[PDB]
Amino acid sequence: MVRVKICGITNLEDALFSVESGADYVGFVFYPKSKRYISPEDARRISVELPVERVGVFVNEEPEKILDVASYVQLNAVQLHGEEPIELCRKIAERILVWKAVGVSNERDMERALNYREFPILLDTDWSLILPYRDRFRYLVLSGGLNPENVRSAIDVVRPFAVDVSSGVEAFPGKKDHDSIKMFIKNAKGL
Repeated sequence: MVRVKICGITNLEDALFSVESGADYVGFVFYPKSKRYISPEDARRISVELPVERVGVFVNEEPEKILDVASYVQLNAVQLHGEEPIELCRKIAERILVWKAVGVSNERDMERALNYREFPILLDTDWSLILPYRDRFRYLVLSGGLNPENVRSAIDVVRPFAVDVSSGVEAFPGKKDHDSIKMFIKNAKGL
């Protein structure tokens, strides 16, 4: 059993379609320098219309901001994507479900990740080296260069709680290819 998260949603059309297609999480990117950036108000319009988990992605943002946005956009989860200190994440977790994203390129990054084992971990990737640690993480989420063609391969090796994607299903930045979302989820969950 594998959940699918569609990140970088900028319009309702895409959001709703992701839901119809079987997506379990939809993610809004609250990072200004991201081509998939979306404002809180714009997101709120979308988020509120969704019956599935809504996730906000933040990169090195201070907690007071994160909480405010979460409250306003009516987010369900928050994905901390920077170098946020453990105490910082716990203060946020006291108010809302948080996933910590950790960059992964080699083995030392995995140990760095274990320091946040208490929170759902989203590995930002080679699946090869995750193996000797796989059974240490609560709810591992896999991300990075995934697409319809390679998901099956990724899943079979790591067998993660959920799979994450963004550009793997785009027509161009910010806009999702409806046919690609269908194919991605289809392959991913094994239909």
